[PDB]
Amino acid sequence: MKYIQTDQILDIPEGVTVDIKARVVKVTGPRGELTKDLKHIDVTFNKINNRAIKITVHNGDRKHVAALRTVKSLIANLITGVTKGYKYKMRFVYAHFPINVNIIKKDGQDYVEIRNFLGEKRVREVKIHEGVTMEISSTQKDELIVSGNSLEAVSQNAADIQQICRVRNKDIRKFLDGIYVSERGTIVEE
Amino acid sequence: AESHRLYVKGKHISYQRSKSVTNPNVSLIQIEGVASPKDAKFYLGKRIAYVYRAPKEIRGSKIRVIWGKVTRTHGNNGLVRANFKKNLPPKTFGASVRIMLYPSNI
Amino acid sequence: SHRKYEAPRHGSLGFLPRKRAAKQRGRVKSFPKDVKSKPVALTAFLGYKAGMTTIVRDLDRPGSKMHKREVVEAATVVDTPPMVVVGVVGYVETPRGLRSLTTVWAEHLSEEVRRRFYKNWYKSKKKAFTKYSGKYATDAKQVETELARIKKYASVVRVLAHTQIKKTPLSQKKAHLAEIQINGGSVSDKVDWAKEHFEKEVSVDSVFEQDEMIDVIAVTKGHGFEGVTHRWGTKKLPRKTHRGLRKVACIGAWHPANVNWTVARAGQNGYHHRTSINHKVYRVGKGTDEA
Amino acid sequence: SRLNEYQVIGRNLPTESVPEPKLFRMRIFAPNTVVAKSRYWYFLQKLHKVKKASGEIVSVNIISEAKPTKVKTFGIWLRYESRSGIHNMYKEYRDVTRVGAVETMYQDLAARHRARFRSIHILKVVELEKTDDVKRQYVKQFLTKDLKFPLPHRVQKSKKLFQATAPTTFY
Amino acid sequence: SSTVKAANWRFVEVGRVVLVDNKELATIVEIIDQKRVLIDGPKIQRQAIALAKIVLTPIVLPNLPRGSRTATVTKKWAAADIDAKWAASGWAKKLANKERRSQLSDFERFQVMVLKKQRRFATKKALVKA
Amino acid sequence: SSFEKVVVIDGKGHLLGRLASIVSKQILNGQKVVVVRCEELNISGEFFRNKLKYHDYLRKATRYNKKKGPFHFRAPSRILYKAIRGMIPHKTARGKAALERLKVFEGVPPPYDKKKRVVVPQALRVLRLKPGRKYTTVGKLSSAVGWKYESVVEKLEEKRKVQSAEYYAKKKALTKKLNAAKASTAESEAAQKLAAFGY
RNA sequence: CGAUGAUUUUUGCCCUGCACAUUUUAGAUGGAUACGAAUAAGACUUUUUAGUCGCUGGACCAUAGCAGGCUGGCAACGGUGCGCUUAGCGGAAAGGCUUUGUGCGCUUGCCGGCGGAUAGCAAUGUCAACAUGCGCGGGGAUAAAUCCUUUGCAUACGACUUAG
RNA sequence: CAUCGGUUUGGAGCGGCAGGAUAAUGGCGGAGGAAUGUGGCACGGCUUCUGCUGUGUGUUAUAGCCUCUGACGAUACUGCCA
Repeated sequence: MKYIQTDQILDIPEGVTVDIKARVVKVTGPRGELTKDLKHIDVTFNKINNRAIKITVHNGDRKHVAALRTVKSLIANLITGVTKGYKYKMRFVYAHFPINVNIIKKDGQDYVEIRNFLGEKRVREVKIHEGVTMEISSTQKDELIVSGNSLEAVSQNAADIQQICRVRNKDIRKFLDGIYVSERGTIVEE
Repeated sequence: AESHRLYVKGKHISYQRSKSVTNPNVSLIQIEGVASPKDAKFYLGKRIAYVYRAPKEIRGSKIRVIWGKVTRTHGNNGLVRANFKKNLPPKTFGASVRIMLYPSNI
Repeated sequence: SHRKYEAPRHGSLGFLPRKRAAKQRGRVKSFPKDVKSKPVALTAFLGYKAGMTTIVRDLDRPGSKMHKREVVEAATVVDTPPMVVVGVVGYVETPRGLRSLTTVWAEHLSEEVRRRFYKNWYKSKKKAFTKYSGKYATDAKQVETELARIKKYASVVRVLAHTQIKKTPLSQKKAHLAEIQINGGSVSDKVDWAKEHFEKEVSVDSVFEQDEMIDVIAVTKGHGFEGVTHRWGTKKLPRKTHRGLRKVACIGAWHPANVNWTVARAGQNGYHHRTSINHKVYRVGKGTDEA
Repeated sequence: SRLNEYQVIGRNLPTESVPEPKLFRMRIFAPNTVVAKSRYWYFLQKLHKVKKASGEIVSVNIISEAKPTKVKTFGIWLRYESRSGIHNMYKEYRDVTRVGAVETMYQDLAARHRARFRSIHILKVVELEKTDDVKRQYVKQFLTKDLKFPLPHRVQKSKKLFQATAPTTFY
Repeated sequence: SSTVKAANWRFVEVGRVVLVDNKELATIVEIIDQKRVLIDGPKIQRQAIALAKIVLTPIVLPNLPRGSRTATVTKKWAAADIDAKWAASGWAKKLANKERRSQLSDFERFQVMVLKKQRRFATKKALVKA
Repeated sequence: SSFEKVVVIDGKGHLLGRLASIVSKQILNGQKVVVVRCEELNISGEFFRNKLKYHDYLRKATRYNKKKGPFHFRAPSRILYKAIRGMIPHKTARGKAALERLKVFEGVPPPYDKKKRVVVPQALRVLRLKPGRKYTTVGKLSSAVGWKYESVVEKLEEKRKVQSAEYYAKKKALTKKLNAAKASTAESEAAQKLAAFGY
């Protein structure tokens, strides 16, 4: 229908300085700095004030308009990742064989190593993204904590861990063993 | 000094033609710097010379000329139709001609 | 209509055309990838196939029935007198591939490598490399200029080395001269190594260790013109076939109205360039050893 | 097409029984008076027992726009034929002239419904005086207070084939 | 602070000064669609045009009500002195310069070359010593 | 419009087929054309779609002898050359001569690295495509279908760009001195008259 | 497509400064006039707010002189051509881009004096780069390949690997 | 090269006349009305009230708009010019 104009308002908390230039967003906060390129989207930014930014699409069709609130959400995720952090708690689900999870370091690179999954001799190694911290919690048994500023990296490492522990040639309704993301939240609890 | 040109550069583009049949008696000329039929109408009636070199000498000269004249415009992009005394040979497609400034009407 | 019964095709399409090698010396198509961290060392050597022999060896392979049991194995001997470094070539990366930029020769070349440049040596004035040798006139600054050019611009450095064929029982007097890529170090290090080795011998002991896996580049045994039955291993026709039986009965369908390239035809057999990989070096023997 | 709005008035041919037949008027959007008089008979024969042979054209007049330089919103009622059946729609257009909005309509239904000129009957063309008369959002969005919008990504038409400078799209 | 780089677009709004035919000045009095506007001016006929046939200039006529008739536009145009503002821009100067060059004859083109020679002599002399 | 002796076209940002059609009409008319940076050309449509199109192109080969068939060149310059040759009567002597008038390169090799590069507005992707549309860079497609020299070309291009930036810094320094000298010699009798003439 | 070796003791060959004469042209007739990147962006000034620039190369450079002659002066110590000459950079196909000093010119930056006719009222009215040959001049070098015999790592014959 | 005759293609062609709703518009004048309501007024959020701004009110005020109309005056378009 080519809507004449569509707008969103990003809210910037007190300790954060969002910096936009040629659709390269840089968000700085107490927890560090994040950056994102949005060069594949035709959007324009206006600084309403120090706490509010306007995001606009002019004469955009249905899909072009749809690509606007996703931009807002991505920049908001960057904002909340440098002020509160991102924390994913994963459980170890197994029926018979305990899952042995180690945080090892080979070739100067950290890895998450899964052993004895479903009794398999194969060892599963998961590369850890930069800016992401893996931890075996003390507070609860059979736990994994994935922490980091960037939601995308944290969630993608959690997804890689979940997908590498999939069961083959079995009834997955019956063989429910695996590592599953149980809680998605922030480092600073609210 | 460094420039002595009194003519406008042109190029022999094609014969008048349909998709499959060509008419050698009419040549299409691209005049340099012309892009519209209004501009090309300045050159109607002006004389065109195709100047080429030949093996044998005639009166001590190896340069021969075929004379023509601009008759009408062609299309919308400033080409003109030229009528030469002897048809320009097909090997001159892309060769350069000289659009002389006479008969002047300025 | 389809074949009544399925069968694999005879021969490989990955070794066409089955023509004679352009040169009797096998050429190294690809060299090991260069690692700057490694020390500067050669990557290839030239020898002569002496012949085959038999060894006895205790097999060390846990889980095999022959584990810790003697095995009789065929082996091949390669006579490898040391090679002489005579030149250095620099190669520059271009959008059209590697391009040789500069070749620098040694001041002195042995006669057996100078014969390489002559089809009729006995009738020559033997003028090869005489002016080039003069180019070493008490300062060799042209040589240094070329070496500096190689250091500055080249990305691949190869060394021109020849065999000392006079040390072998062959009656041939022409040496074999080949380019051997130098790996390890920077280009400056490679050029320094090549210059410091001009007119020097390099032995196999400094190129190959024992128990290594190496590749062999060679031109196979020639057999001349050969029919399809032996060239491609096709089935012989029945005994009662008119006009002979060492043929392929159908060389194609009606359409395409042409003979396909994949149909077996008679032609030249053997004398092909072949690369064979994963040959274990059982021994590196020394000519000075009497045992 | 490029159209005009015509008044066409006609009547049955007078008879000794019926010596003063009723006069009928239609507003016709046609490119010329030859089509305008043809379209008139097309719609009378769909509504009354009359033919060109048994009827008469009384008057044909061009109706010029009352206020050609005033921006209006027109509501148009349509009856068009698809490949399958016959449908009614109501569409709205913003334009300064009543004729041009019809011209937009013909381009619009050709683009969105593959409806040719022969397939369309215009039931009514109405000026929307009030803002609450506007039903379609694709014209309601241009009636807002203090409407501004840029034209990003301007493309400049070049006369020459080769430009020595890098292109720009500012505006 | 935030420091968001904002675009410097020219807007399609009531009061924009526009070039029509690269010869005349007009102003937008009302917006019809995404593509069409209504333009009016002292030396142009009040008409509906497409935005692709005009060029928006960096000048805005302030406080021009939507749909203003010709008399109102003329009065406010005189009040804001749009012609003087337009003729002061580098754009209008470059235009008028283009026509002025277009009017030259062969004689004063020769004079232009001669004066260019003199100025180049002076400029080179000044450039070598500073 | 002017008849240039050689036209050097910087192929960056240009749509493949539109540039090809314009260049074909140019070289058929007797104009010498050199297209550089053919690895920076663009094709409308996403990368995967164009890769599928190229794989469909690769499927075509002479059945009875693969050495006779179409020769699928993977280099970007050769892809542009194939597009252009499709638009030329190349089987005649006139077409052969017209093809002799064209050069295509990856990167900007000598001697064109120090010459003037121009663009064609009618074929520029940023001026032609709708802003939300997807496109392919011919270099990436070439790498995907077997071109071996993308890294070498980008290395040589970055070296050339360093050299060209140094040249531009020198040129910008020199022009600024001339502008200062021209301003000083303004407001003189020669300068004042040249203002009245539109110069 | 590249790198490298050797290139006829023959009056033959190579480099080079010419001079003249030729054959050819897919087609000179002032100048192919060098950032890169983005385009919902660039570049300036302050200030990161704001202002200005573009909205086409109808630009920029060059352009006056018997196809550009012979002379004189004024002014500045510049511009430009050629010839040597210094140094640096450039290997993607560098074969070019700058640079020092010097010599000879020319200079329309300004002002002069003398000459152009008759090619008859137009006739391309002949003026360019590449190549070749030949006459000189200065330099520089002084081979191989094939057949033949032989070999058998090859082979229908050619070809190939060898040796002489 | 000039002029002529025949055929024909154009011009950023120029002028006169006619018709139409004796164009419709516009400009001027008068009357009435309303909102995407100007000023003002009343509440407000950031502004040293820095096109400040938003929301209410209401009818030209420090903007204006719409409808009808009265006397003029043009232009468009379509034709004609022996």
